[PDB]
Amino acid sequence: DEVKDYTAENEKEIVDYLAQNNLTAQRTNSGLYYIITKEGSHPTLNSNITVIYKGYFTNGKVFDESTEGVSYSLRTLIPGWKEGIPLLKSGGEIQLFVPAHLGYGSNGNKTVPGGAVLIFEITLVSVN
Amino acid sequence: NKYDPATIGQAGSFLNSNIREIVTAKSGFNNTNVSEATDYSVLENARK
Amino acid sequence: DIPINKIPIFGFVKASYSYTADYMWQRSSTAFSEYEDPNGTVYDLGNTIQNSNSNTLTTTLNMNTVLTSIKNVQINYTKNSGTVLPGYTPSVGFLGTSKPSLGFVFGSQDDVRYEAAKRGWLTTYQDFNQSFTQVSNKLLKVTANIDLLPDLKVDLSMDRSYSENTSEQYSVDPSTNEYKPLSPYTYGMFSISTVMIKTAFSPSDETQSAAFDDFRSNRLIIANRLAEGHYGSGVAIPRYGDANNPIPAETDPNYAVYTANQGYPIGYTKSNQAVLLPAFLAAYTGSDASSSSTNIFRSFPIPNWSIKYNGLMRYKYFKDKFKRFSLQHNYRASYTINQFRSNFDYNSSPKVQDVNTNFYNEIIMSNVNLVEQFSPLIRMDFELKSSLRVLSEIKKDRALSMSFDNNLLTEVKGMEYIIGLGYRFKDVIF
Repeated sequence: DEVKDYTAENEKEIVDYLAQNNLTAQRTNSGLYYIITKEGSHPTLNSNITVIYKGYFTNGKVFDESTEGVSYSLRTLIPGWKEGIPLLKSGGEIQLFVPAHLGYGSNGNKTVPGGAVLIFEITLVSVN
Repeated sequence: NKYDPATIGQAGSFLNSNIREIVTAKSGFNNTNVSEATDYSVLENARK
Repeated sequence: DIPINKIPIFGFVKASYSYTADYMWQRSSTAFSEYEDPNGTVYDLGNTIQNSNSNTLTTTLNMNTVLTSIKNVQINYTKNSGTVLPGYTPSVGFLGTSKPSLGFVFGSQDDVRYEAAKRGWLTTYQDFNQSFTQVSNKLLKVTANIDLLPDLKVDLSMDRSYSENTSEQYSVDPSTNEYKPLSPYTYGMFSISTVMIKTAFSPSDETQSAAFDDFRSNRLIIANRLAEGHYGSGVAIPRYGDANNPIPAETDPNYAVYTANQGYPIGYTKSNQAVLLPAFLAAYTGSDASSSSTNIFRSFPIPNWSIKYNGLMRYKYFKDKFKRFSLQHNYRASYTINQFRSNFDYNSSPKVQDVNTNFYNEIIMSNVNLVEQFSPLIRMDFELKSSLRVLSEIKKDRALSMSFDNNLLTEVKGMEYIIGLGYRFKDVIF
């Protein structure tokens, strides 16, 4: 096996990005960084959500997007979303700085390399 | 529609988890007037 | 014929190369080439161009002229390929064409889509429903002959088959004339010679099977290896019974799944194809699941053997009432995937777990087949000097079929004992 540790590299890259762009992000104990731009008027682990998210790398290149609302179960998503989405309500906006171990892992997939830091700009439009 | 298997029993689905079982197939519907050969049919060892 | 025999170091190779190429251009009906959309715009939906390849390589590679036992190494390599490109607007000349590329006309299989779109000779219709298609086929048939002992004939065989079809719709961006693939997908078949003789003689009935018990236990080892690959050892691997992933309430939809695989890593349950395909292969090839391959495909075919031993004629049997004695043993095992395909669920979206909480697999299959055949396991063909000929043989076969639709293992086992006696009573008087 060729297991790879990315936690330290991802953390350093995230803090470097948060330094280059003037942003202050709260950090969770799992290594996820989030900024709450706005909230609403809390999705649970078993709850359907609709989002207008946008996802890109540290270089700004977009790997996944949804300009219109897309409905998700939130128990089938990447762990970073699983801990970030329940932080706000309908109409809220959050920015995630998911590390690799909370994203697509040390292997990644097609269009996302292993050990990659993901930035998500998510708007929660409904918690139906 | 509300028969989406991906949303079985979420918030406003017309199906509960009982839909997954042959024995409780009828009880797996949330809507009322459902008949065993009109709205659905069941097979146990269906062959692909 | 590759006259490599000219060099007096490679005078044993008998190589032979065959290349066949096919090209076809087909005019579309004017219903396509002059399509008028409801807005009244006239679109040229283009023609269809096609390609083919039939690469063939045969080598005899006479190993003659401690490893001198090898005599002949026959290698057959066939590779077929083809491309279908719809929406190709330009026409052909009287004597032919080279417009896409000179290589394409002679079956290059090198990409021409992006160049064709850039040159502006793909259709401009933005709802084109025809698909760019590519097919590929590889067949490898290595064969050898060993002569370890003077009266010991050994034949070795290696096979590997791989087919692959790709299909995508497309459009061309009105600006920049850039080729845009749309929903590409793949399907194919794979076969390869394997060896699983290590479990061929373990008892296996309705009450016990050591190989199946190994299959059951290999699931957690494989899941741990896959999870270490995914969660790269920098964090504690999340498990279905831990603090962060508690067993839900009995009314929760996922209570039973969480209970069933309590210590397994989150995206790799007992029912994940990625978990139990390598667990199955490790268990039935006799390999250690801690180091066995977690890959779906195999690169190196494992040789199968056919052994013939006429060596007992020289011990004492010349005048020991035996006028003939031979032993024969053949083994043949294959690992087959009848149909694999790409998975549209394996995408760039944040949704990474399916309804069973398994991670999505890039390549999915419904079944994998392990087939083993001793034909014969042992064949004893001997004739006594009293004209009593005996032809006894034992056949044995296993047909493990793992279904990922129902996660059931279907096992077909067979045994055949054949005894053929021949005698001739001489001069019987009526």
